[PDB]
Amino acid sequence: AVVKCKPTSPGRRHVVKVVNPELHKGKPFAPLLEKNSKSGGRNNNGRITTRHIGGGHKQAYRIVDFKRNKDGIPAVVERLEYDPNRSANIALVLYKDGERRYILAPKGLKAGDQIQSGVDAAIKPGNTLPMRNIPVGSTVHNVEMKPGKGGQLARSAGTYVQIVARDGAYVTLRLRSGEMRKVEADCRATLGEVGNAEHMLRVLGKAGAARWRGVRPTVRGTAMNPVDHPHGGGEGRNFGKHPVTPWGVQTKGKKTRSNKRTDKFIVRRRS
Amino acid sequence: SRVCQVTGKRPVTGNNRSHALNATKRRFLPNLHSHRFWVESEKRFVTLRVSAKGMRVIDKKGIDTVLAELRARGEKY
Amino acid sequence: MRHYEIVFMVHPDQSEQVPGMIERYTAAITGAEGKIHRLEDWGRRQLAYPINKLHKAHYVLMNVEAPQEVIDELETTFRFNDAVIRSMVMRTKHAVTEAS
Amino acid sequence: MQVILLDKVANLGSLGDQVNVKAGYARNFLVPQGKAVPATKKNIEFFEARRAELEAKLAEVLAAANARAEKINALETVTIASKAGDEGKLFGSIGTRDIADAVTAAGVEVAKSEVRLPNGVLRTTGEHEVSFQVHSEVFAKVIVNVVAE
RNA sequence: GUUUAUUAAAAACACAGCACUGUGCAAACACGAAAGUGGACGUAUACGGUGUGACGCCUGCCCGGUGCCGGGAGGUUAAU
Repeated sequence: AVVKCKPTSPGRRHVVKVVNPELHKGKPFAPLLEKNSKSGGRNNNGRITTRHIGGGHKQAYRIVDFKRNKDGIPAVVERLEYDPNRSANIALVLYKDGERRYILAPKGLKAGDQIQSGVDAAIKPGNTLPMRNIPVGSTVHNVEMKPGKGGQLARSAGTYVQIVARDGAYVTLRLRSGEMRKVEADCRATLGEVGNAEHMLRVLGKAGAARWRGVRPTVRGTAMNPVDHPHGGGEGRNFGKHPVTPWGVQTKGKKTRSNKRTDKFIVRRRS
Repeated sequence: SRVCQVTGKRPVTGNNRSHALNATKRRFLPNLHSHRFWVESEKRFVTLRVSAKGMRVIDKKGIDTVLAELRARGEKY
Repeated sequence: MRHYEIVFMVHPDQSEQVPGMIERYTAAITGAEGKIHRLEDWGRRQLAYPINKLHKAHYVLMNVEAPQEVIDELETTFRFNDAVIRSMVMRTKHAVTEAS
Repeated sequence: MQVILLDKVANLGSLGDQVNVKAGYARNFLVPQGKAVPATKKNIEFFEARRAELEAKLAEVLAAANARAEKINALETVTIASKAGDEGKLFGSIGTRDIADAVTAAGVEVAKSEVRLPNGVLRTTGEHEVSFQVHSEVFAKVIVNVVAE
């Protein structure tokens, strides 16, 4: 559940821990782990590109099966594991033929539930099927952008996409932010909402939960120098300017969405 | 690099002269495009990154003459 | 087991496929160990208001004694199907007979 | 363009015209498909005696051979008996591959690229009309009978 | 906790929390003439930027100027 900690020391007062008692306490399945080397926000040139990340505890990459290429095969969910690179939990699933795979764990999933995949999959949550046998109006997740891609949409904790319209070979979806967009009907999706919906309720308590996760402290623009930031300067807390990025681009309202290739797919913008 | 295969065009340098005649060095780039040509002498596809003036030259000449010039200059086709 | 009075409407070109659905539903009834009471197909007739257009839908009454797990599965096969539009299940009230 | 034409183009081609067209239509459609040859002072001499006198009638009898290839299958019907769902809702949508294989195994030996589907990927189980592009003018009227199993 | 190594350890910086803004993935943004990377083998309960800085009570008015967004009726408008 969501347990608020007692203020035994300065720092544990605001710690609110999301403790899932159904998670497996043990080592994960070893042939599905590979290395995940840290970068710290640096490209091949060695200069920093995505700032204010770095440090923290190590992690290994779990190979989560996205495509669900097996069709017409029953699947028994073995156990639930905590993936450190995600916001929701993952599920180790033992298939019928003996192959163990990591999948995304939905909301209504416990140890012992049976799922499947293919076009003959049912409407029970946890099944992966293309968008031509799904009834229009239900809740799906793990939505592919292109047929055979693997899945791009609705994979964080609690994120779900509701099917709105079905125009021939097109499926018009309402996304989580509220942007109506058309995708291919041949793309696959997994039914139900993504589990661990209480993950937003963790408020992390202290600076250390930001530090060992990989979130570096952010320096404000007023505290910086005029050579370091377009803001700053002055003899005591002077702002006097418009809010911009450190590279001269205006922020707090600026539409930078400009690719002109996927504007046909977008129906209604975010409001 | 940005070298045309047929005509041999390469980017040069010039001045960006404004209304106040401010000399600012910039680069003139050719209109290069990677087009896939059907060759009847070879009966196949040849991908060439050529200029559009070179495309007009190939529209004038035969494609076998252009491939013969590329063979004479030692270019890969 | 409880008496469940099922009424459902079917679209016409899929109402041509109604007797196979009746055979599947009575196979589920035979799996429920209950006896069927009303095999009266009411038939294709005129609707009173536009319900997902191309009017004159197909009425079917079932009225079978069944347990709760079988009627939950048979309701999920109703709600998850494009053929069954407006099914409903009613009370027992000592299930009934001719002159509908 | 001075490009001389070879095929019977349904808009401007009448077997030997010198109609001015754009370079993008000639370089990308006419040349790679063998529809036309760019004529600059030697291909005119090639078309003058060697092509228009003999090879035009060869193209005409190859069009007649394509008409005979259409006339191979006198039945003009395909009964697909693939696995289907419960009371409609077919298991897999049949594209041009299985239709081309079923026509090639018994009937017309035309390739997959000439097969056209007017009614989509044919999700509805029943009678369907499928036309073939064996010729630019004469079309096929194949009656495909999708049968549920 | 950190800071002006070598005159300033602080009310300065930073901090979990809160709000605004942008972004539907070949995302925004950044390094890089470009390829290619970071972001991220993450994807709207996520990421980036900005402002403030636990917690309780809260955050009232104004679109005149400037900044941002939308609409193109009308005027003006270079290159061809």
